[PDB]
Amino acid sequence: TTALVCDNGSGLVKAGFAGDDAPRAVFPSIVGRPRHQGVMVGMGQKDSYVGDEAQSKRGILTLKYPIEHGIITNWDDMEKIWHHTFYNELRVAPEEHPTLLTEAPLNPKANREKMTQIMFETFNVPAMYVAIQAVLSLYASGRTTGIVLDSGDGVTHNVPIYEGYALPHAIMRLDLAGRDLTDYLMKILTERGYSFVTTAEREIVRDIKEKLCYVALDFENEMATAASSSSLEKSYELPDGQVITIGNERFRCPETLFQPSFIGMESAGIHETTYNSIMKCDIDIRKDLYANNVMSGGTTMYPGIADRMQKEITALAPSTMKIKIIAPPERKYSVWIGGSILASLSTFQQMWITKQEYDEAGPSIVHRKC
Amino acid sequence: TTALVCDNGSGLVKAGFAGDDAPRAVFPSIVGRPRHQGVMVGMGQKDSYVGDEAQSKRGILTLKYPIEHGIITNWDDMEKIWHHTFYNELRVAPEEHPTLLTEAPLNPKANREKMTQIMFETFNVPAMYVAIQAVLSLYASGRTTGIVLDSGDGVTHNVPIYEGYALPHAIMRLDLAGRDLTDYLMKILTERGYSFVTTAEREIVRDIKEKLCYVALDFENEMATAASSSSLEKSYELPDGQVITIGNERFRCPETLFQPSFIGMESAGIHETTYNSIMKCDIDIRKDLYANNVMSGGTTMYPGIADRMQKEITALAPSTMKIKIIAPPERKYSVWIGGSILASLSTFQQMWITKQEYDEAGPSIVHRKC
Amino acid sequence: YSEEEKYAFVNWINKALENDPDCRHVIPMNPNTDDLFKAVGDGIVLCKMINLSVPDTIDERAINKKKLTPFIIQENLNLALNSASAIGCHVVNIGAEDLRAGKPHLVLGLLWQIIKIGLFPEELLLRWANFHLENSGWQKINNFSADIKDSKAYFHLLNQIADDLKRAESMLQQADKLGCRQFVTPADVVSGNPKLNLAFVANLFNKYIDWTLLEGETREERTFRNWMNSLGVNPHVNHLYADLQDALVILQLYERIKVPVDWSKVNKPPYPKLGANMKKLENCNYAVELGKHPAKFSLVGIGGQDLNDGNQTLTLALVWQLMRRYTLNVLEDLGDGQKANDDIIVNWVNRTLSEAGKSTSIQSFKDKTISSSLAVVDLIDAIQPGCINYDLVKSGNLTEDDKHNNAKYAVSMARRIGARVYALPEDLVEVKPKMVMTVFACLMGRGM
Ligand SMILES: Nc1ncnc2c1ncn2[C@@H]1O[C@H](COP(=O)(O)OP(=O)(O)O)[C@@H](O)[C@H]1O
Ligand SMILES: Nc1ncnc2c1ncn2[C@@H]1O[C@H](COP(=O)(O)OP(=O)(O)O)[C@@H](O)[C@H]1O
Ligand SMILES: [Mg+2]
Ligand SMILES: [Mg+2]
Repeated sequence: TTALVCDNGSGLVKAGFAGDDAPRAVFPSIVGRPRHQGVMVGMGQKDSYVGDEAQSKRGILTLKYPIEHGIITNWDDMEKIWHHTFYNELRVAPEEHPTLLTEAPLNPKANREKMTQIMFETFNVPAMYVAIQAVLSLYASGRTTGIVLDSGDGVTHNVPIYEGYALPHAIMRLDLAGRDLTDYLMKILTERGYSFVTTAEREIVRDIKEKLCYVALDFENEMATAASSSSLEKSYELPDGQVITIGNERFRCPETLFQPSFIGMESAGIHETTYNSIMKCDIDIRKDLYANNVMSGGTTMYPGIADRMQKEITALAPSTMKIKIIAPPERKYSVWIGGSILASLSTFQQMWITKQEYDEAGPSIVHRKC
Repeated sequence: TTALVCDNGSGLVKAGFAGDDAPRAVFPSIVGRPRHQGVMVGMGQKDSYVGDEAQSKRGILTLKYPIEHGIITNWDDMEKIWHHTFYNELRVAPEEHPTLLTEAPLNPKANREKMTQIMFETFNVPAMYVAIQAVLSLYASGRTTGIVLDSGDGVTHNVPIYEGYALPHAIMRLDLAGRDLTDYLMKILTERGYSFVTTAEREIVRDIKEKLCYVALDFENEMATAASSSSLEKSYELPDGQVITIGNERFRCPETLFQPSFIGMESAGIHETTYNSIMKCDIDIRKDLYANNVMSGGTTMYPGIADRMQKEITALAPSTMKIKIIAPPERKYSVWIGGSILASLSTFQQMWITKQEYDEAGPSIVHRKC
Repeated sequence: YSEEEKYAFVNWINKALENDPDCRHVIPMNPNTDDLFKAVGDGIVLCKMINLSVPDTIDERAINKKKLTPFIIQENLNLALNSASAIGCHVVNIGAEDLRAGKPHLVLGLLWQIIKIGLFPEELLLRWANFHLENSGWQKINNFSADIKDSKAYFHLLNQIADDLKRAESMLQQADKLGCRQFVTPADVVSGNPKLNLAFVANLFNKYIDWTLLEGETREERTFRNWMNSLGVNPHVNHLYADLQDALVILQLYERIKVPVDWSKVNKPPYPKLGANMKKLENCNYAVELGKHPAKFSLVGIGGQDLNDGNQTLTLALVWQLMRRYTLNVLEDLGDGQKANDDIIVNWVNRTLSEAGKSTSIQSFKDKTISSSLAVVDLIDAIQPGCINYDLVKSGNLTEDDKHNNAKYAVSMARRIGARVYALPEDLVEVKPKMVMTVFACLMGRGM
């Protein structure tokens, strides 16, 4: 019939048909369960909440993410999310559609084998495929050469590609992303006396981060600007109607991407990680990688992120190289767009792992076909 | 119709039509193969890169020269290069053109037989001929008396000719040429910390050699000059924008031609080899040989090479002889130019090995007719 | 620097590669565009070449229907280059990685293999090219593609009509006169590719009616003589009362109005010196007999001696009835049967012009809009699209006097297309409903 493209991110689920230009379903990758006594008749009859229903009823629920750092850690809740995706958000029978899934690089091999077994046995898909998220971001952009910086909710990774060849030895991966920035914002919000401690309040801090945070082009004078003047302060309204104000945490939160030591990590920032990934590549392709820095994922949506990456990589390159960062407005769905993109190609229709192949090699067939 | 002249050097391929003043096609004699993982669908099913296209995509390729020291060592890649030169760079059907090939002296006989079999069975050219490169270099100068010093990428050889007669017993051959100077420049570039190790980086060092190296008129004075002052220092920019600087290595590289002991060889320099070739000739013709020292090939293009050869041979001559060095600006194509001159002579049209002769005597006919 | 240098290469490649019918979907259609490099680098022409002898092969949309995404457009280059079993690229040195972008030397010479294995109205202007092939006596080549299949008959007839790069001059010698040297490469001059030889020889020979008024002729007389000439009688009738005296032209007209003539009773134009007057008298008597009984004409007080003596009243009495009969035949043969009508034929031009869509339309043959030739010139090219020829037409800027020129132009080439118009231009310039109707009827004769 037609292929399905499900980009199971850590924080959000992107799903839809191949050939469309945007995911049909975009919902949080969460499962909610009740935490209070059912004093009202008929309201207590539902034991689990999956999609946006878990987010709207979070005041009486405990929220869990089935994926952390791009690794599926709860498989039964992941199956709840997959059933919700196929049968409630897309409303399709998976037995009729080949399904294209995505994954981060340098991931454990069992994650890819278990999701292959789940699609073939629980959902009985006719065929399936697992693609690297950063490669799909190139499939989204316009390019067969370039280094991709992907930053979603769980993982930040860099993949350099030249003429459709990857350099795996130069692939970088960092377990620092949006969820860690939210947790850091939660910690620094206590300096003003705000406290957020439940899982529901974590979603409130996520909304604050997505609404009032930005990347400073220079952190030291923004710190002085916020220390002297009030012009950087902004207000946010809590669900009970209380109002909070932040004027320094707005850029101190996203600064962790460039200074991971704010959360005790020894690793270098995303700019240095991109530069080191380029310097591991062959010297004859570095000029073309310097001119093609593709940004992808929701964590790359901060205002000023591309300008700061431009300034930092320029500060690291040999000056003669023309540094260019590409940051399309659809950065939030580049991986999904690339998946629907790849799944449409007629040359790809033989690359699917069919169920007949899986019946011979088992779940290990995914390591050979993908 | 029109004969084809193909001078298959170790480093460059020179091809064209008899009667023309310059080769129509001049491309590197290399074959490139992918060295990295393909990740984008149907980008990568190309197995072999050969001409300038193998040089432009060298950042993802392993480069192989099919000819070493004037011997064809890979006959399948050599067939690829001959296919390339006949159809892509010259753009002709070989069944309609007699082909003139070149060869170094004192070469293995099977090399000449194999190229004859290839030209008559793979391309089935109507006729062919294999000529000595130094003889063609004499034709390009219009002379009929003189000793030719040919130095290309793999072989340096001396051939004395008087009144159109060669002296085969005085032919001398040295397996030291431009490629060995490149590898020695790579070896001595590490003294400043510049490391080049891939086959793609060897092309960069070759470019550095062709742009910054020169022959010292007195090696010990240039060494003392570079040891005292930086006035010999010069800079080169790498493809990633790094800038390297060399002073002393500029002339220590080409000095190996006069002092082969730099690369561990026991053989004498090109000046002594030329003098020894003259001293093996009859004493009555040595005066005419001393006045006609013809150089050819790209390795004879270094600044100061003719002044150094003039001074070195003058130091070896009986002083009463008038040493003359002939070093035309077209030195890089003297072999091809002389081959187009020879192939355009009406008297040469009966010297072609025809296919009828080959169909009877086999590949061994080339030893009789050439 | 040079803004262009290789449009001739595009033409040459088109000439040589037209052996495969589908290759022009990648290489240019002979307009000298640059679409060749990118799609040839994908190797699409390699799989196209199978369509040369057998179209039942890899279809253009079966291999590539743009299932190549907007940003990764890698896939098709390998899918089409892997099909190089056809023709075969010797140059086993390149391939898909390099041909993704292409290189000039690489492309030029892989095209050289393509050239090496690639090879193993019009007739109206072509007849003035082939008439000379008859010489003392031989068959005609027509175009240099249909009759000739090898150089044998071609050279044999060239001997009477007098490296391929120099052999093509043998055929281009008749083209040398007007400078038609290029755009017809020697490969297809020798090979005889059809579509190239059709237009080349047609356009080469493209440059290779009496509407006067006499000092004393009425419009009726001029119309009679005009239809005499238009009907194609063998003598060129200049004077009605001077050419019909032998009745030979009248007997010819009888054949044209479908009245049978027994020429064994007709004395041939080579009359013997003795009795020629009697022979002509016999012919006039036979013509009168054929005009009275089988033609059914009212000829009271007319005898053969009247036509022999050229009596104008009785001769006009016959030629106007000839007009009546011929016009009736022209109105009836357009029908399914004996019917003749004006309003079933006047709307035909209005509805057949809707096949192309032009602003001419006429309500009746008495309409004043047909005073200029715009309506007829609009209708005259609708059924024959090869005669558009709006070079000499006038529109809106015409006066009373200049419309005579376009009226004559449309009436003249009506006979070129095949409409047997037997009308004077004045009969079209004026709103004479009895004759413009015949003009339209003749245009409809070739129409349906
Ligand atoms: N405009 C924005 N500003 C800051 N952070 C954002 C913005 N949009 C999304 N994010 C963050 O990016 C993450 C979601 O990005 P996404 O690419 O969907 O990750 P995943 O695919 O792993 O679910 C969340 O942490 C979210 O808070
Ligand atoms: N200007 C130059 N200075 C020094 N070396 C040169 C120069 N130009 C070419 N060369 C060297 O000469 C060789 C060029 O190849 P060539 O002389 O054609 O040998 P072959 O005929 O064996 O291919 C290479 O070793 C190249 O590095
Ligand atoms: Mg994600
Ligand atoms: Mg050489």
